[PDB]
Amino acid sequence: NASAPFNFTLPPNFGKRPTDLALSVILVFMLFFIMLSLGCTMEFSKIKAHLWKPKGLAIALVAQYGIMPLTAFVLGKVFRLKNIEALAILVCGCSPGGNLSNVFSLAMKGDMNLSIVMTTCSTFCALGMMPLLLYIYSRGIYDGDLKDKVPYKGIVISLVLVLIPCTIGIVLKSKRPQYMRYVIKGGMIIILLCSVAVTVLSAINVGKSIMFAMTPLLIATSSLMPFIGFLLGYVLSALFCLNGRCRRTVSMETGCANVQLCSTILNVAFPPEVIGPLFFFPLLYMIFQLGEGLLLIAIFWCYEKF
Amino acid sequence: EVQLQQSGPELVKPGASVKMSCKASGYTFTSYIIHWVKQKPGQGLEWIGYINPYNDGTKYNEKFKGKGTLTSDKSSSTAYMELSSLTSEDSAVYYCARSYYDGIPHYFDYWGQGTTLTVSSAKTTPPSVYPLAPGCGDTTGSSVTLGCLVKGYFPESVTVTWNSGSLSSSVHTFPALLQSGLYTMSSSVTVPSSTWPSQTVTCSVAHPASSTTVDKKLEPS
Amino acid sequence: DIVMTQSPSSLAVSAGEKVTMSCKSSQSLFNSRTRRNYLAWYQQKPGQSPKLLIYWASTRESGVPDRFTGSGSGTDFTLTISSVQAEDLAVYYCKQSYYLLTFGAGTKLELKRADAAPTVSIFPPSSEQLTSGGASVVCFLNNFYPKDINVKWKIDGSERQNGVLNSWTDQDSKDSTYSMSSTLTLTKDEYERHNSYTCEATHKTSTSPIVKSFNR
Repeated sequence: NASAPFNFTLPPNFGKRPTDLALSVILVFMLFFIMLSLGCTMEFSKIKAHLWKPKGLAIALVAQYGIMPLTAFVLGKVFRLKNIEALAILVCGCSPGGNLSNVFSLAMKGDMNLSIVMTTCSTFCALGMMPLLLYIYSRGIYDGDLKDKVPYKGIVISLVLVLIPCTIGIVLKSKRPQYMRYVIKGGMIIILLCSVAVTVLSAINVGKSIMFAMTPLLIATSSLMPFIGFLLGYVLSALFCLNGRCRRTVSMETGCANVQLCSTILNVAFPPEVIGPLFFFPLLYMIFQLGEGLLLIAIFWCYEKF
Repeated sequence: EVQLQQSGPELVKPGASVKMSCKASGYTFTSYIIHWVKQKPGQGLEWIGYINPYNDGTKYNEKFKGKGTLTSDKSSSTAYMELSSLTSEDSAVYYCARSYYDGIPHYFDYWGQGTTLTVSSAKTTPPSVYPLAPGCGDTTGSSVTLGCLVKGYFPESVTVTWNSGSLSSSVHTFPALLQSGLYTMSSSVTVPSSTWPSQTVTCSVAHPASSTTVDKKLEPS
Repeated sequence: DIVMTQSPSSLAVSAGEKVTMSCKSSQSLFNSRTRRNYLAWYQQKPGQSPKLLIYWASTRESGVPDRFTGSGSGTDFTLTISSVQAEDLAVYYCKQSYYLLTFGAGTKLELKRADAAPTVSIFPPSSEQLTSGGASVVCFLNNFYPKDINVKWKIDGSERQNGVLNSWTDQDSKDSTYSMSSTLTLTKDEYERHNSYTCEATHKTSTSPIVKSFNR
């Protein structure tokens, strides 16, 4: 069909919509509140204990940056994907773990201090050494340098906005732990309005509902990526003979990945008109990995009942 | 459809900086990249590099690192190419081409009309046409050839015609190639020997680049 | 890097003949992830910008005639015209874009003819030209088909071949044959002491070369 750009187009106002800015700022505030509530239920003792024993940190790093980009490259090679799709899936695989991974860790409730130290060290290591692995694994795709286009200020900004609420919660619990129920109720209400806000988003913010015309095989690989990540994390944890507490948290931290940086790099590298439904692909990937997370939540609770 | 518009012919001194303009307004200018191809006369195509107007990303060929410089203007939908380092052999024809770019440029579907660049000392000079005439003891024959050689003209704008000759029949316009900075061309016309004395033949040269249209008639020795 | 090599680089065919050019590239420029076989065939008529014909080495651009077919994989590629006509005479490059954008040497298409009948001509410099400060003797060869032709200048049985310039015509559409010219330039006070000025041209139409002498 020769080489033509997709008919998918974005509204001119979408670049600086006040509604989009309001959604971004309320999402940032929401992440701040949920991170504060999440770091409330941790203490520095286990943080220091897990930092002194970096075996879990080492296994998480070797799973996230050693095999995950390799399996992303292999999956792109075997499914005969296009250059843009292969680059997108490779960047998604190379991404470090996100904060929603820590939210699912709270849902599973296993070794939260290890989870937070894992995610902060993963983000730091990503910042340090993601462009080199991206250049190594992107031979034949995007001959451009791309080193100066991966976000750097965004990474440190996210790291600070994650660390500060956690430290605030830890120091609040350590020094004066008498206002627990109020902040937990605030967590419940922030979660409720988060459900309301995500419903509002999915209703009146997506637009151009043509994601179903997206290629089924890229849907299949976006489906398989979180599942294979979860399975690889679980087995790699199992064969290194640690305690049973860390299995689920390390496996599901390895499986989950961030998608904001992938969207930013795809948007800055290519025009919106060139990219078709792959622009909405990160949203689909995040939604489906959340679905897998909920499925494993249900499986874990069903197992623990029996 | 869309067409690629070039700046036009350019004449430049050996030491200077020349900028080429390529314009295309038939589509979304940011959706495609613009390449530049250098073609020496009769030496085939040669790649230079491409620019991506969306992010102003440029890639250069190995030899064009020193002189290659590509800039783009989203507002004007134009791509600019600058050399800033010129030599006598640098003169060639440059094309700007459009190619779709996902991760690798696919193919140059559309091309511009081309830009001809000449590097020399300029200093336009008028030609000095000189007639050609045999008769140095040769027996000649049934038919003989004639011509009018020209010397010392700088610009390519030159045209020779034979109003009193054989017209479009048995006429060959030999192209000129540079030598010593002033290239020369030649023309040939065939006239039967029997009818040659009966009517005279005159060669007229047209030089639109200057105000010289000198005409002269060849005389046998 | 990748270098593109074309074997024929020059051929002459009639209306019914097929050309079947081939350029072997350097290595297997086939993408395993996407079975596209990156390659593009361009046609450049004289005095015109190149025009795309085949992309992916298998798919022809819309608007081209059905006679242009391109088939190939790995390193070997071939473009066939079959029923070639008079407007298909151009230069083709089979550009590749697998790793770096490199163009081929190019092939030239001509029209066949039975034989050639070259005609020689010797022209002494004009009398007024000597007074200008130099001397210039010019000879041109007309109506010869083969391109491979050599001309040499003999002076008193000696060969110099210094300061000689050759110009070829562009195979006018009137006839398949084309002409060539040779020029010799020298300054004044350096023309009359030796005379001679013997011109010889070697052509494939006859084993014995044709030679023309000059006097005074």
